[PDB]
Amino acid sequence: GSHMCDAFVGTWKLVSSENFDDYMKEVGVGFATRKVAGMAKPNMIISVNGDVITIKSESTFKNTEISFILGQEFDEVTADDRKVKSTITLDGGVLVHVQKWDGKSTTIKRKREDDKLVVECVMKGVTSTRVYERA
Ligand SMILES: O=C(O)c1cc(Oc2ccccc2)c(OCC(F)(F)F)nc1C(F)(F)F
Repeated sequence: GSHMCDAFVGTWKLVSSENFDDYMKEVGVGFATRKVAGMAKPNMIISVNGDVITIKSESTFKNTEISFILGQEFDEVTADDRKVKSTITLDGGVLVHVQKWDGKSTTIKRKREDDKLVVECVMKGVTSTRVYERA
C-alpha cells in the first residue's frame, strides 16, 4: 500500500516565489516567456499509481505533465519549451529531479516541510525557491 512518496500526493497551489526570474534567465528563457511564466500561479497535482508518479501542473500560462518511475530516465517538455532528458529519484525523503539538455543541467529538489511542499531549483549557482501549500 503506502509509500513514503505519499506525503507529496495531493493538490498544491503556489503561494510564494523567490528569484524565479533570475533562475529562468540562467536556464535561457527569453524575456516574454519569463514575464508570463513568472505571473502564473500554478497548481501542482501529484499522484501515485503503482510505481508510476505523475506530477501535473496547471496554470493560465501552460499546462505540463510528467509521469515517471524513480530512477528511470525520461523525456520531458518543460513549461519554457525545452526538450530535456530527466531522471527523478528519492534521496532521503527529497524528490531530486535532474534535467539535462544541450550540455547543460539543472536540478529541482522537492521536499515536504511542515504543511508546505518546497521546490528548490538550481542552475550554475542561481537558486529559486517556490513554496506550495495544499489547495
Ligand atoms: O515548479 C515550479 O514552480 C516550476 C514552474 C515552471 O514553469 C511554470 C511556471 C508557471 C506556470 C506553469 C509552469 C518551471 O518552468 C521551467 C523554467 F523555470 F525553466 F522556466 N519550472 C518550475 C520549477 F523549476 F520550479 F520546477
